[PDB]
Amino acid sequence: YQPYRVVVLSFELLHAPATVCGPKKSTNLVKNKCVNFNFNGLTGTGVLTESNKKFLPFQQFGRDIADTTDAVRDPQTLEILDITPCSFGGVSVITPGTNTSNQVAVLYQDVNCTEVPVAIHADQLTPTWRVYSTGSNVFQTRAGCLIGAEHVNNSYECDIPIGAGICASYQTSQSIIAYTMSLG
Amino acid sequence: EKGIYQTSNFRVQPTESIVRFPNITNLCPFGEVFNATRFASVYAWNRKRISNCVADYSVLYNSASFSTFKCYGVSPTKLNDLCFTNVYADSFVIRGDEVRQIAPGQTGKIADYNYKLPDDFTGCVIAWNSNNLDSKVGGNYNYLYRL
Amino acid sequence: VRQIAPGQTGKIADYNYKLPDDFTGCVIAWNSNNLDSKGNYNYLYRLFRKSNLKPFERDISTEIYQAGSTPCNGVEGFNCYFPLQSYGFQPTNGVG
Amino acid sequence: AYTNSFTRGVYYPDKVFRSSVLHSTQDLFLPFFSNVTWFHAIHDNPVLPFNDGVYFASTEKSNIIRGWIFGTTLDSKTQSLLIVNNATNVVIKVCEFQFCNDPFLGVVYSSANNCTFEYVSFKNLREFVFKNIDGYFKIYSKHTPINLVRDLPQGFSALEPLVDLPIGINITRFQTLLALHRSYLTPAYYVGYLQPRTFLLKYNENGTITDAVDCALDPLSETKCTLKSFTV
Amino acid sequence: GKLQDVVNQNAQALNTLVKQLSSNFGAISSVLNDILSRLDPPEAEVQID
Ligand SMILES: *[C@@H]1O[C@H](CO)[C@@H](O[C@@H]2O[C@H](CO)[C@@H](O)[C@H](O)[C@H]2NC(C)=O)[C@H](O)[C@H]1NC(C)=O
Ligand SMILES: *[C@@H]1O[C@H](CO)[C@@H](O[C@@H]2O[C@H](CO)[C@@H](O)[C@H](O)[C@H]2NC(C)=O)[C@H](O)[C@H]1NC(C)=O
Ligand SMILES: *[C@@H]1O[C@H](CO)[C@@H](O)[C@H](O)[C@H]1NC(C)=O
Ligand SMILES: *[C@@H]1O[C@H](CO)[C@@H](O)[C@H](O)[C@H]1NC(C)=O
Ligand SMILES: *[C@@H]1O[C@H](CO)[C@@H](O)[C@H](O)[C@H]1NC(C)=O
Ligand SMILES: *[C@@H]1O[C@H](CO)[C@@H](O)[C@H](O)[C@H]1NC(C)=O
Ligand SMILES: *[C@@H]1O[C@H](CO)[C@@H](O)[C@H](O)[C@H]1NC(C)=O
Repeated sequence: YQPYRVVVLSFELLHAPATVCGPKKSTNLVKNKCVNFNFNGLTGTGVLTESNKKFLPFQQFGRDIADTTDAVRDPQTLEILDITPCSFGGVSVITPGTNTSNQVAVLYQDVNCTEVPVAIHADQLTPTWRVYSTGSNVFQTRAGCLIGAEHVNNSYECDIPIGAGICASYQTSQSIIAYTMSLG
Repeated sequence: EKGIYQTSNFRVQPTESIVRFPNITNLCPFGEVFNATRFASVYAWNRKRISNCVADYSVLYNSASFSTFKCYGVSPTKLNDLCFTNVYADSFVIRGDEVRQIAPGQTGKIADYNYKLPDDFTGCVIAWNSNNLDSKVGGNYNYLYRL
Repeated sequence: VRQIAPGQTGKIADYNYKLPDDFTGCVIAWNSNNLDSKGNYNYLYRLFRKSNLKPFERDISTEIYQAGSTPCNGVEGFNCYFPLQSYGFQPTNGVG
Repeated sequence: AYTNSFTRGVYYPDKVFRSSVLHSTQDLFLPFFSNVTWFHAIHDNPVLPFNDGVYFASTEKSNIIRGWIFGTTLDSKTQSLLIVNNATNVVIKVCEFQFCNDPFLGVVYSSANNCTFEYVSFKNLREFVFKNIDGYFKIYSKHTPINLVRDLPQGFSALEPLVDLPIGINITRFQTLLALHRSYLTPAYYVGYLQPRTFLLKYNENGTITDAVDCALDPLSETKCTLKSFTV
Repeated sequence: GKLQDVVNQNAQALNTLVKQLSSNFGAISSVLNDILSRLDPPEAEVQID
């Protein structure tokens, strides 16, 4: 037999611009590493980096010739960041044939080679796969980075081509080498 | 056989998940409908039309103040990510036992005669008690229900 | 009975009984007003859960529901609730 | 009472930065070399239609024209829009207004009934584009200093966005608002119209639209539009 | 001109291939996430296909 203090709400979604809803949170931006981002609705995945472009003050993001997003404006500090993809490539296996031996060398294309143990999941791989991420046999070429072969200073004919003047063969006990090819 | 074979691909995986959004400025005026001076009776419940603001529902849900909170079609953790064109707000004065009929499908003294939630609902109810300051000594004949 | 289809949302399909998105079978439903109305209160269903159910998985617990920040231990106080709510079935209701 | 445009009414269609790129878009534009009605108020405020968008430009010198009425029926039954400059603030109001058949504001007149919301924020050629798509009202503008004889110039300059509004009215007609001295209550501006065209814009090294090509003006410009270049 | 045409033809073909990612082919959008954060899974698998 005591008074109450009631408040009752109800919503509508008749087809119109929605002018009322709740707050959308934020985190703090991190640069120079591969993240998933959400800049005001625009989603993606890449590496954020301080830029040189100057937008016009009403423009929110930039595009290139094939219409991909490659620059964005942060909506709190109004600066311009770059977008660059997280690195990818192919994995190629160099073998001398299984009628002869069983040791191989692995080429990782376009890596810079210090990123190899972390681009592959070398902590999560087999211990027989972890040999080909780190070692003494690490060689950086224009075609990528070659791990598992010995960079000699001779020159022979090409046996298994790699690219940009580099070949690889199985002679020398026996091992897998990597050399600049000779023309004659 | 002897050669070089392309067996797989690699890709560096993302580590974090950032979100960037503009500053939160234009709040909704809930102080006008939760800290008002005086209220109105049952049959003459006042309506408020709330539009064009950001509404913080977590401070209403976590208030340490009410006695009633129930709703249908929404949960109190979904309310911060779902949008509407218009939100209405009603508030009035009722008694102790006159509260449980405020739901879809009930009858009472004032449910089917003054104030009915229709066949389905979306919004939520919030109620507490008013004997702390809204009942003077010597009787209170200042708010008027329907018979 | 709308929510006993694959890929549904609500409270039956989210907290009580979840069908997988690849389902192979039949769903059979019929009106049973003449045996379940007296309103009966032995027909119970959950209201809150920490997350949604996996397909074909049960949950039987009356551990009470915390939603704010107070670690409520067996107390149905402010912002701490009991999951199981019951229907009310009588011929005073319309179909639905 | 008629003149043409020569290159006039090009705006930035979206908020995307592009540098040193020719880009082809399809949107509502005012066509090149087209007749605009000229309203010189010498002795002039009729009710013009709002078909799908309106161009507006004024060669003023002394702050006469202030704003616009929009809406459909003007009868304070359905909703209408209002824009007024009170020499310090740009007031935008969406209500059921009391409407004179010759309405103005003298050098003073407003209304309020049952309504939604409000928003508040001769070297003078001010250009405007009003557009009403999918529940949003859009306004683009630019001003530039001219001294030609009377009319619109021949140069090229693009119209930046000003404000977007979430209003949601069916808009059918509109008319202007001037400032005049005598309050005679009785109970130099141009108007174009937008068509669904296809243009070819040229962004320079800083993101500014520097030139455009109307891809249906003549057979030479359709060659520039398929080759995606400004030279053939 | 015979060597310039081989470079222009290969760049035209790679440009068309990347610009074909902005077409929706009958779906509601051309973005994978806006199909996913708008529809429920049993009929977001016909807009992805
Ligand atoms: C959004 O709000 C933040 C929080 O205040 C603003 O950040 C500050 O801006 C001032 C400029 O007036 C700087 O001096 C401060 O260093 C900023 N940081 C803090 C922690 O105060 C930010 O400018 C706002 N962004 C807008 C309005 O676009
Ligand atoms: C109604 O008004 C009271 C103040 O009389 C508000 O209570 C305070 O809210 C602030 C907001 O941060 C808290 O910091 C205080 O702890 C609250 N209590 C006191 C005693 O000051 C209350 O939030 C208002 N309710 C609304 C606006 O819905
Ligand atoms: C290589 O393959 C041939 C094919 O039959 C086989 O006879 C021979 O044993 C293999 N091994 C050698 C030559 O070491
Ligand atoms: C590869 O690593 C070297 C070592 O510092 C660095 O100088 C160079 O910029 C890197 N090249 C890249 C990232 O392309
Ligand atoms: C190959 O020659 C280069 C040339 O300076 C030398 O630096 C390198 O040590 C040589 N590699 C050897 C000896 O393995
Ligand atoms: C446009 O103006 C020209 C010259 O004033 C006139 O000849 C023509 O009839 C007008 N109307 C159209 C539709 O071209
Ligand atoms: C473009 O930007 C450059 C560099 O800031 C500036 O020098 C130039 O004035 C700008 N405008 C042009 C080229 O119209």
